[PDB]
Amino acid sequence: MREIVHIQAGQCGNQIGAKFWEVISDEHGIDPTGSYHGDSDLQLERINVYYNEAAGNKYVPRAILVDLEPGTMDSVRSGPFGQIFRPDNFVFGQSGAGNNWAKGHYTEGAELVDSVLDVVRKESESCDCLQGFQLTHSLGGGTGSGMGTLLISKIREEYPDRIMNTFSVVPSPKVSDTVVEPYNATLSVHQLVENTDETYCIDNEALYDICFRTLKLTTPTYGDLNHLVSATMSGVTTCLRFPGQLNADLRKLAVNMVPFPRLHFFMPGFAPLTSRGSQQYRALTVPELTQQMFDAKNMMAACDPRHGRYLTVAAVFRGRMSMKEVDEQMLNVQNKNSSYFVEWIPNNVKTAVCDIPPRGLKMSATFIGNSTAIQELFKRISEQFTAMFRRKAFLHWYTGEGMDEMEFTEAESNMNDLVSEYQQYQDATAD
Amino acid sequence: GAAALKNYYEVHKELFEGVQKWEETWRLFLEFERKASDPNRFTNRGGNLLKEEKQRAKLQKMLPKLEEELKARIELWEQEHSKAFMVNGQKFMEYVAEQWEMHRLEKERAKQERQLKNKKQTETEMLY
Amino acid sequence: MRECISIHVGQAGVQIGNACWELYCLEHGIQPDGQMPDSFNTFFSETGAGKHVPRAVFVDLEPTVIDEVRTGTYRQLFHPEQLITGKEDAANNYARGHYTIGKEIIDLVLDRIRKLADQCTGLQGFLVFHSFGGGTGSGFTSLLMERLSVDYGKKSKLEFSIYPAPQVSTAVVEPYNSILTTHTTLEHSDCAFMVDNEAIYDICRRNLDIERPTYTNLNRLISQIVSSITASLRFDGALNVDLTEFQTNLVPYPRIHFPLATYAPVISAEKAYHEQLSVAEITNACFEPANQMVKCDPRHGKYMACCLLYRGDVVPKDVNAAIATIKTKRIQFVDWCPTGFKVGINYQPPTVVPGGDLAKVQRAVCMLSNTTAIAEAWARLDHKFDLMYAKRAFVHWYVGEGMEEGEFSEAREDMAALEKDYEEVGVDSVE
Ligand SMILES: CC[C@H](/C=C(/C)[C@@H]1C[C@@H](OC)C[C@H](O)C(C)(C)[C@@]2(O)O[C@@H](C[C@@H](OC)[C@H](O)C(=O)O1)C[C@@H](OC)[C@H]2O)CO
Ligand SMILES: Nc1nc2c(ncn2[C@@H]2O[C@H](COP(=O)(O)OP(=O)(O)OP(=O)(O)O)[C@@H](O)[C@H]2O)c(=O)[nH]1
Ligand SMILES: Nc1nc2c(ncn2[C@@H]2O[C@H](COP(=O)(O)OP(=O)(O)O)[C@@H](O)[C@H]2O)c(=O)[nH]1
Ligand SMILES: [Mg+2]
Repeated sequence: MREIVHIQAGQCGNQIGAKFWEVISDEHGIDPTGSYHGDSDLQLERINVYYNEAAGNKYVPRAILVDLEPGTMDSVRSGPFGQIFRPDNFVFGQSGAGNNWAKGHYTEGAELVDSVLDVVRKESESCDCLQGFQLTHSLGGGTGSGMGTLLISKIREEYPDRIMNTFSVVPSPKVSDTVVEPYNATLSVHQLVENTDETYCIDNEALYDICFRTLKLTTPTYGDLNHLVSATMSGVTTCLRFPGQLNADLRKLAVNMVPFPRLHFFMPGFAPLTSRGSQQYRALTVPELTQQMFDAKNMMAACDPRHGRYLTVAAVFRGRMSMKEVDEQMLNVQNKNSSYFVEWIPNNVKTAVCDIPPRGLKMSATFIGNSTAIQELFKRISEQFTAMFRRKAFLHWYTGEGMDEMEFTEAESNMNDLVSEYQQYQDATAD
Repeated sequence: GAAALKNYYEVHKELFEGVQKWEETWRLFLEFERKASDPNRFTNRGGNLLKEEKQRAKLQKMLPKLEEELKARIELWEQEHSKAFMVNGQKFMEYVAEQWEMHRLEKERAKQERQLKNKKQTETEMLY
Repeated sequence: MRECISIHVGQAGVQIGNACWELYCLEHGIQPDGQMPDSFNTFFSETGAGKHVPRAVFVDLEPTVIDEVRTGTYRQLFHPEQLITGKEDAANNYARGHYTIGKEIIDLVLDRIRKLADQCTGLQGFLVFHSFGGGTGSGFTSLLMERLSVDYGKKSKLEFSIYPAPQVSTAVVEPYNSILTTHTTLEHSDCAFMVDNEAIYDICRRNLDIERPTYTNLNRLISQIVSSITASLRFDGALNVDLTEFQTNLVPYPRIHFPLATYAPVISAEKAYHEQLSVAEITNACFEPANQMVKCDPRHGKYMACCLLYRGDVVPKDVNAAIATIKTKRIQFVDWCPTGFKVGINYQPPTVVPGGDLAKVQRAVCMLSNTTAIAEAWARLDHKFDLMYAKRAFVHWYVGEGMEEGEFSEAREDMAALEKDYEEVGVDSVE
């Protein structure tokens, strides 16, 4: 079998991860004590992908939780599934870093990481075929970005041939919930780009819109938001955990989604998301699903794909459905809206099918889009970045941590070039 | 007269030097053939690959353009003057073809060399 | 005795194999436990207890697929070592399938094959099943063939392959993998049989009059074709055709060896009751563009050679009459050919698989066809390749696995020649 290491970093990362593991355990019949009470042999058969059968019937999700300070991971341990985790996988310091990327990637993180990695190594040692790593982190967070970035680099150093992917939480185009976002985010990306093999962009902003609209919710609690995200994450690796018709290994996804290194940012989506108040007025067909999947309004990343083109799209389906329906339906999309796809690439769609549906959803699908419209995000960031940077805003909170100002200019350089790259391909033509 | 000497001189600028221009273009072409071998360029931070492609196509067109021009210019010269248009023991158009084939055949050879090496590698593994 | 070894490679190869062996057992009365509560020694060997053991090797770098087999209904029909699995798949990457991953398995595979071959009294050839585009199918098979041809330079090398249909999806990096494989395939394969999933869907829709088909019955259709071919060996007929004769009767020029296939009379019981499926009727159906298993309107080109395989209640003279009519139908043939029809007749009528979606008939026709029309498909493929290659999309995934960039150029070059070959054949040779 192939194994995945799940690393969680930062308050956000840990909170998301907590929900993630809840979801995964649920799907495999694992209760809060780590005891197996599933119904299908499949649940157990390939459980190895995530859990390490410790002893008896106790399974221990191979996850590592990291934070610079307590009060977060603590709450995780106090929660429903706190006891499912092995204590020794909780690695944290006793200092904060109020969204101080420098601290997270230097003066504080440099100490903490000395541990962390040791645990990582141990976990990788227990694996038979290390599929890769998953990092749940939030951009802009002193830990999430600081440590996140650091760890990524350090891991590739020792596992250059493994697939690394992360589910980053990006900056919001609307109200920012931090002050020094631009800086932290930019600094992270500066290195992220040159490391992680693929990364997903999820924006709370977009998620709120979905909730208030599509889900008809009025109290979009972070727990609910995380739940939604978790669902997406689980979909991504369903192909590893369960049998299907067209299994798509994590690596495979990278191959059909990244055309050029560096250009590996994705917009995630998910269907169906019908509110309970209207579920009875649905059909739940392959067409219905694709309607949602390609609906700009269901993009979990706060960008409007309508203004860009897709370099490539992956569609992973779960449950039951015909091959005919899927393929034909996906074709129709490309044909009807050909202007939204990059002419350089014939067949801009990768599909996959697993025979195991989400609990309660006979049909479900995830959407991974590599749209050039993501450029927009980076553009926004760069603009905000230079606005602050040229005024030297708050730079003393980075300089004071031993950060060289030049690092910022380098970071910008990478960022701007990223934008340029997308812009070039955006309108580059075959002839 | 001097005017006639200057006339063929201008032809030579479009011919003799024209070949040199072909050779210069040819040289650059070879530089692209060389640069193409550096796999690091796949990390095209600046969109390099698109830039390269445009240039590759350009040169592919240029070399034919210049050759066709030279075919007419060399004719003009030899019609205007009995001396065969050759240098260093080879006709300038032969020289064009010479370097062309030099590259061609070498590239083909090198390919075949590696093909053989792969065949011998395969053999070795079967023997193993 | 005439013996044959089947090889199933990759998701498709294996999954198709499942359908095939399911069928083989049915036809020979073999029960899932290898039991038979006199023509078996071609695909089956006898063990000490008399138990039947099918003669095939399943290879798939993605253990998931094989595990389905290992835990499936027919898990009792395979000698464990016939089910060879890897730890990580090729991620739709020919280079992984050929150079970096498959490289480490192929030794085992060949050894197993050899041992199987050593059980034979007279091996006719091999039947390789794979898909273009599949990193394993495409990449690994390339490697496999390369080495099989060394040990068995005189054995028939037949293969069936899924040809990335013009307008379908599944993977993005298809045309790369496809061509890369073709480039090597041409130098080892004796005859490949092209099948399009796309075309089949159409058939399911119009002939079977069904909707929502999956590989669970798409493959069943395919297995009928396979059976039809090997039925010649397995049952007495008026005109038995040994596998070797397919070279002679299909290929007229080394490099060209991609027959298309069809199968009549596909039909639901609903219509069966209202339609007399005569020999002539069926024969005509085989030449109706609509019924081809490959998305290629045969009228665009000319026929080079056809081979008809009749099963069940047929009468030589009626068959001849039907063919004569076909010849009259001014269906074009190249001047290089004056006959174009080689016909086999097997007494054993078609069967039907319990729970299948195909009505049982008293007679059926499988047709193999070498036509210049296929050149179109090749052109389409090459075109797609050119577009992606120009920008060098996804190329780094291959180069990172040790593939030479120039290797792509090489392959393309050869493909150009291939297309040209077809053009030359259809020149209509005349003084
Ligand atoms: C294909 C990828 C995709 C891009 C486009 C343009 C796609 C195309 C189609 O969906 C596939 C639209 C679709 O066929 C509909 C008309 C039924 C519909 O869904 O369109 C939207 C608006 C549309 O944008 C205008 C949408 O937001 C969107 O994203 O559309 C309102 C909606 O109210 C119920 C309904 O009327 C991005 O992922
Ligand atoms: N007819 C049919 N086609 C299939 C089946 N499974 C996959 N395919 C087709 O095969 C192609 C994909 O190749 P796969 O065989 O899935 O890939 P693979 O050989 O497992 O290689 P990797 O997964 O890349 O290691 C696509 O064109 C699919 O539509 C099947 O059961 N039946
Ligand atoms: N989706 C989501 N976002 C969160 C959560 N907790 C914090 N955030 C977001 O994460 C960012 C703040 O970073 P945080 O992880 O708390 O800082 P850190 O501990 O220094 O990494 C902000 O954009 C918050 O909106 C959560 O549980 N879910
Ligand atoms: Mg596979």
